[PDB]
Amino acid sequence: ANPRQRNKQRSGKPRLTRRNANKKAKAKIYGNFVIQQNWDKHATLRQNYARLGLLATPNYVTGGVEKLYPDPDVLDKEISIAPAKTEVVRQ
Amino acid sequence: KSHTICRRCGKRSFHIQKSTCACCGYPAAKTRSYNWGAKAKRRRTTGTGRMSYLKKVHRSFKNGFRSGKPA
Amino acid sequence: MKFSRDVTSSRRKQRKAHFGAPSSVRRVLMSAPLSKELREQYKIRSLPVRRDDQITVIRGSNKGREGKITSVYRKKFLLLIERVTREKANGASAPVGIDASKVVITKLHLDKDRKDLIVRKGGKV
Amino acid sequence: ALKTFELRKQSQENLAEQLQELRQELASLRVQKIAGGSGSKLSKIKTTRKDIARILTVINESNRLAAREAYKNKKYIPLDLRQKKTRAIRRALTPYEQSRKTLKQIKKERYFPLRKYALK
Amino acid sequence: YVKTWFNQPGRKLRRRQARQTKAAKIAPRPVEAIRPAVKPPTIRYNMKVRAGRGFTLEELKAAGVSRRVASTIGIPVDHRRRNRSEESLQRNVERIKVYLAHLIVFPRKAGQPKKG
RNA sequence: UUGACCUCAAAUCAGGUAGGACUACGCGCUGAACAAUAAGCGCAGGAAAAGAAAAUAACCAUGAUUCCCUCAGUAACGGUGAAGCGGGAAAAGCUCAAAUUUGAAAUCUGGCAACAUUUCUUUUGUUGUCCGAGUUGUAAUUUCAAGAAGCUGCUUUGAGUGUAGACGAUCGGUCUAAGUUCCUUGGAACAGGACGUCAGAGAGGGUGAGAACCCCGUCUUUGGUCGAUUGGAUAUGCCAUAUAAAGCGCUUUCGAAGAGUCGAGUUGUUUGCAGCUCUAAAUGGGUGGUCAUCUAAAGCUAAAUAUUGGCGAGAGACCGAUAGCGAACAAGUAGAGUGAUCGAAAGAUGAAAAGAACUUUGAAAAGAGAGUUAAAUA
RNA sequence: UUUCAAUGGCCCGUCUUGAAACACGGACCAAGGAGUCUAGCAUCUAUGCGAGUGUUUGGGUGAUGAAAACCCAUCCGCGAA
RNA sequence: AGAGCAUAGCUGUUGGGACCCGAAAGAUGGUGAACCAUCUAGUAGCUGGUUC
RNA sequence: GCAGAUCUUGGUGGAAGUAGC
RNA sequence: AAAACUUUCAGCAACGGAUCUCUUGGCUCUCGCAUCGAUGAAGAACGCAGCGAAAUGCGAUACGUAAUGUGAAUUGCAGAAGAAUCAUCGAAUCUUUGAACGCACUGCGCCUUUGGGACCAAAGGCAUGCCUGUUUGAGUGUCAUU
Ligand SMILES: [Zn+2]
Repeated sequence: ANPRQRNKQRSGKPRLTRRNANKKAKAKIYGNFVIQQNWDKHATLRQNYARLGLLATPNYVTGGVEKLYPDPDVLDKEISIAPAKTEVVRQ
Repeated sequence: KSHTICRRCGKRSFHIQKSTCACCGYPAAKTRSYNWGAKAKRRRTTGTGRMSYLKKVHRSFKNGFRSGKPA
Repeated sequence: MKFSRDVTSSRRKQRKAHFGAPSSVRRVLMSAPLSKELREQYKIRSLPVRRDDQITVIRGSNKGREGKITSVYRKKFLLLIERVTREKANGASAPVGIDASKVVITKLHLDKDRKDLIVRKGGKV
Repeated sequence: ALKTFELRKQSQENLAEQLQELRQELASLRVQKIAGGSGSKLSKIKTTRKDIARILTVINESNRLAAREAYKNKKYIPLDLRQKKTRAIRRALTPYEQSRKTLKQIKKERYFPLRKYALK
Repeated sequence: YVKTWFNQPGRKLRRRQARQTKAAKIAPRPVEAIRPAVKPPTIRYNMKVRAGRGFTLEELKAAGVSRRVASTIGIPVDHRRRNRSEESLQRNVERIKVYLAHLIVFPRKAGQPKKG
């Protein structure tokens, strides 16, 4: 359509192509080597944080979390830590 | 006769008595790009020439405008 | 089925690629099979055509008749075979063209580059 | 058809010398081609033009490498020795000076930087 | 002037992909920072509880976290909110305390000059 | 006088930077029809603008901005036409002016010298010295969320330079399964029957008709492998100018806060904004309901958002040569117009050119024999 | 099918006018060519649920197109008074 | 001793370029009274046409 | 989904071997 | 009444380019990314091929060179046999013009340097505004100053 687009379509120069489209592939993990090693490359970050014993969001989920299977006087007090529910958190 | 060749635009529209080109508003710096002449822009824009330089920066952006010699 | 978004599945775009390809891309589009005993000798399936390669035509009016490749006519995807000709009006020979995917390569022209190509694709002489 | 790797293995005055006579048969091929030439000569002139380009490329590139060596680690250099990326890049804030931080912000990021925390 | 929502499935996937690169950059820490519990400022919703912007300075000091470090372990600060009711101080201090219960803090190497 | 300091100039004095182009998105000025509308003009970016309350609200109060949904076609106005609320996306906070470092301008550009450093002999720095800038105020310090200063007793710390590996990001090469077996029609088998094979590959295209198995690919690849170029972390070597610098705490000592601005009368523009006339204050000033909230006249700032342009990419219940672009082609091309501008028509021999030798008639043009072809009813 | 024989039948469309008269438009053939797309409202019918009702702003998710499908958190709209 | 809400269709109606074609425009900005380009899908009770 | 719109585009006749040159 | 002429129908040949089939084109939506110019951009003109009609490509290093690859073709011919009307691409080259830059706009110069074989030629630069700095001088300065 445009003149600039059309003169290089008729010309003999090759088009400055870029095979960049990798749909559906997630961002590979860098940073903490422990979680990278235990990071499933196919699962979503909400699934992988849960599988790894980490909270993706400490704040309320604004939606409907997946159901894969049919699942069956204090200001001075301190919360005595939280035991790790997974080995990887213990790592 | 009332128009000669314009040295900047190259189209025979250079008034003698007015000493001004109508096709491109010679000899002023900023050219005559009037919006309502839409068809006039698509006649007189980038890509109607060669863009010999701009076709070099487009290619050189891929590798990051690098320079030097290969090892 | 294609799954990459790097590949395309367009009759318009794939034909644009086929007939808009330059020679260094046309040299792979013009490949040829290898004879069964030679195919297993080098353990490779198909190799690009090359001048002075002994081949046998398998399809067309010139089926069976063997020869070599005098010159590969890349700009129309043809192979020129010696003695596989046609009688023009003036008695001369206008050699017909055969596409590279019809003939079969019987004896390769062993260049130094071809040998590296064979061993590059997990092969051997 | 000469090759460039052996052309770069000599000094300057002979390349200028080898350029000058190569110009000579170029017109001789030109004056013979306008008075009647053959197909072999019609490519020899093409080869001659390409080879004088090879000579010119070799001598010019040695000239530039002479300047870079001469002007290596010099504060200022001629406008053609410098970079040519984009006018915008050459007028940009350098990586170093865009990294500049006030001593207030240096103390902030030293005592209270970001951490690597995690939740269970 | 008309707008079309054809990029609605495109924009949602772009947002999900934008969350995954954030998770990649900051592995152990959650993709979202903690927010406090506050009440909407209207007679219509005042009995509700929702999220706030950040924890006020009385919410940090009472919980036992300085205001400077709070910005670093992911607890956000709101200098504008204040505590007028103690139940608002209570619902957000315990919100901090439960967060610091599950908070693993990675040590950082520190410069140790030979002299002092 | 000398000579300082101030101004005034010049120089091919060194180092620079501005212009024009694009304009889909963006920020301004300005504008008539038929409406911050086209236009006109001005200025930019990969986004622009906006932005950490002189903001709401009357609540159990919320808490930078931006976009989306609702609030809502509602209030108000007189059909025009919102904003809090709420729910989502995203989130990050900050720097100055007003303080005497006064027990020491502690700050900085430029010349020169070496040291380095590189997307890089093309980049970007440091050290040393000299000169300037600067006391009509450059650093540290502090920004109202506070904070300064004295005190206390706990907790803290690099704007270095390598090496090594792991991880990522971008460019490049590379590794990659199986019929062209038999029979029939055809010019051609890619077809029809028969017998098989592969399949993480039966997408698509080519190939002389519909090819998973002849060719390119495709799948494996959400990857092996080899290179380079970088990013944030880890590990560890060396160097640390720390006599230093922070957070929390306690205060018998302190706490600066942006003026031809706000505000008033008045006049234009479209409520704000603009001109003119005047022109302020210090628990003050703005705004809301004697109260609540906020803290203007200085500054920056990511992401969420826009995108009829540019660099590429993937598709489509889209058009199929009077259509779809004005252009499937020599397309803004021929051509028309002094000129600004305007502007078309035009796709298909065949598998292969095998494009019709040759003989003959004709000045030729062409015709008739004749040839090629599956077919010249190509 | 062409033709002939006997009986017949004023040019079509529009507009005009009760009607015509008319005045228009029509040299012929091919192709192109005109209640469409959308927001709002009301009605009738069909379907799902029914004192309820409505997933698609968004989030979760979807390895074989992943712009589809599938799932539900906080509101909200319209009803119910 | 509530009967709606939501989706799809049909017909109707109101806007939107609004079944199609046709009235001098006007305004902005340009070119050498003239002319050009856009705003513009400016305006119609009317005219002609509106397909098995 | 066409027979009309002094409809758009292309093609083609009578007029006509006429006006004529 | 036959011919001629006029008319209908059929055969055949022209004419015309509909229909049908497709299709390196258009349109539409989504997606990724950030990149022009005083280091001369966009645009224009003139050139350039062993021969090009347009058309692209290219700049006196002209349908490009260097470098990295691929490995034998270009193809209407020519043409060489690291070939290639090839790819990649980090090095040089990049005509006259144009914001367009010595004045002018064809010409006319200036300055410096290089040199020729004092003068001339070539090359280099010689556009304005503004910013930081250096040198030079001047003001009717303010002083300073015995
Ligand atoms: Zn001009």
